[PDB]
Amino acid sequence: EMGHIQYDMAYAAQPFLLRNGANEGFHEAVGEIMSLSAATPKHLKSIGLLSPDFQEDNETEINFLLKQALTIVGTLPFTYMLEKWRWMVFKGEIPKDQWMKKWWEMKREIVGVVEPVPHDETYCD
Amino acid sequence: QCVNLTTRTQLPPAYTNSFTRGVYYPDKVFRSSVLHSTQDLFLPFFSNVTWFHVIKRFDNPVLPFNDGVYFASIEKSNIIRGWIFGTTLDSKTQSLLIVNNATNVVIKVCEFQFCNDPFLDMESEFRVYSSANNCTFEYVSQPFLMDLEGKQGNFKNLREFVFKNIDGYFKIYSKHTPIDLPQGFSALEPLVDLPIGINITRFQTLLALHRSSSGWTAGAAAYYVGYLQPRTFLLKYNENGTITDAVDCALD
Amino acid sequence: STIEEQAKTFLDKFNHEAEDLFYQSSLASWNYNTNITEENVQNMNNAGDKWSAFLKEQSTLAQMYPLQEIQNLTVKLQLQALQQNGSSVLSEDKSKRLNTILNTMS
Amino acid sequence: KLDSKVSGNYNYLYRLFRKSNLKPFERDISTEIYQAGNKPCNGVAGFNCYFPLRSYSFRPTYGVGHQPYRVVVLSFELLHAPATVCGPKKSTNLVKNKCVNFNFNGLKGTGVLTESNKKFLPFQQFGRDIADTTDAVRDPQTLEI
Repeated sequence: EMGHIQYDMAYAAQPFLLRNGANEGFHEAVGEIMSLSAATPKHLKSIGLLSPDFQEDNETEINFLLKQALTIVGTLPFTYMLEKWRWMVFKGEIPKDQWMKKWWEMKREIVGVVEPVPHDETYCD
Repeated sequence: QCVNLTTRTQLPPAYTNSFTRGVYYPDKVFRSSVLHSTQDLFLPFFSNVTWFHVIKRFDNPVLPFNDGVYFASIEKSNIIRGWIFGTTLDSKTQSLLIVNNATNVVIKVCEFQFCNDPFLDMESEFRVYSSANNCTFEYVSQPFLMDLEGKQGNFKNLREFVFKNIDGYFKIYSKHTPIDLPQGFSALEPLVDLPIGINITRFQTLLALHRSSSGWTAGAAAYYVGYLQPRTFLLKYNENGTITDAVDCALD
Repeated sequence: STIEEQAKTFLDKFNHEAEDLFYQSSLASWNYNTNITEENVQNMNNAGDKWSAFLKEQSTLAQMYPLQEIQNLTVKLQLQALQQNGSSVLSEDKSKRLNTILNTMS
Repeated sequence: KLDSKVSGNYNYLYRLFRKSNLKPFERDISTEIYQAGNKPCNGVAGFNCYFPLRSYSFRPTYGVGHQPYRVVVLSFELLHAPATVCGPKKSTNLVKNKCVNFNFNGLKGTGVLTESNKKFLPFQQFGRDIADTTDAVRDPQTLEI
């Protein structure tokens, strides 16, 4: 949250429609890179939130790299899956009966998820 | 504004003389009990000064300015107030307006458009000009109070002003003494220095009248207009520091 | 004399005029999530259409600017941004159908 | 405190546009509408002809870069007139019966200050000597010699 505000100070001399990120998604992506460096065990020894004697072996870092890959790394084909659903329905590619037919077929392709309940054409996932 | 007084009558310019007076302090540095030789702009003694008498008789000529003049005023009903200055006396050049509205003496350098015979008309409304633009110098002097009521009789006071120009500087010398031609010696102390620096080739004497154009009259007053020359004098000082006598070299 | 000198005078008019109207409605919008009141929710109707009226009156003038003769990079991006009209490219009854369906989705 | 106003202060304007680079010590007041191009404009605000003066928006809640700051500067120059407004830099204590060194506005020297019964002018500066010496001085703060 302080990664947003420290970026927000520097472009204040620019005109107003050019006050943004570098793209439209840089504004919420600027804070997590310095938030990852604040979650390191080396930075917390200097500011003193941890113990001064802390043992970090090779199985300590397995718990850190798995938890950071849950909401960041592991959602990347899940972000890719409904966006390829988003571009291909607006080009006139599929008819009305192919609307949910393309849905679970692609879901067992990219992320490898088969839905346990079969769905009708009266439901929208 | 533009239409002047047509009821005026002018006198021929007869000439009078001045004897013992016209001596001022040349320097700001005080000196005591010496005899000092200075070189400044002075008046040679036993010269010819033009007589003026204002009583429907009015004396207001048009006189040029070259090196230096004096104004020695003697008053009763306070007719002569101030003087206007300038080169061509219009809005094409700068003009020095020194006039009193009987609150404070108003010194402004602006461009005013003068008429032929300006006058000062208690005082109700003062307008000597059609328009004013491009002002330069403003000054606030000491306030004074007086009476505009007309009196005719003997003259109980003297009024002194020195208008001189050395390198653009204008210094006002004034001495107020009580008593047609009074005598004695006078020492005029400096008061107001004006760092204006404009070219003034001509002056005119303002006259105040009391009681549209028919009913204005005036009392009895007189003034003197002299000429000056860069003459070398001597000085005299007592223990108090007042000048009793000055000696002109080239006379006798 | 050129289109590049005409484009800088319109957008520098647009710069300080949009600093006043963006800060005015976001001062109550910062008080919107701060305080849930009856007084500030009708200020969302009062100051919320001040952003909506300002963007289409500056898109009333500026769509006749060509993008072909513009030399400088900055101005072009700023102008594409100004030009894309969004939901105002429809007719009357098609745009008011689009305005009432987004209130039902939220 | 005395500058900004709640719900706007519309009194001040700034001129954003000028056709050339200005000279120093030059003030221009203009009601003339700025022409930005080849299309002429008669003084109405038209297409690509715009009004040059732009408004200020005042609010105390901005922060340090967007607050107004009132700026007055002093201009010093040399002309034919002598120097007018000079400086006080505090003064020391006046002592008596000691040979001192003189620091004044127009007077330098040495001497011992005693009392003087002489008649003085309020205008004057320093008195002189036949012996060509400065024997008196006028104190400007309290009038005595």
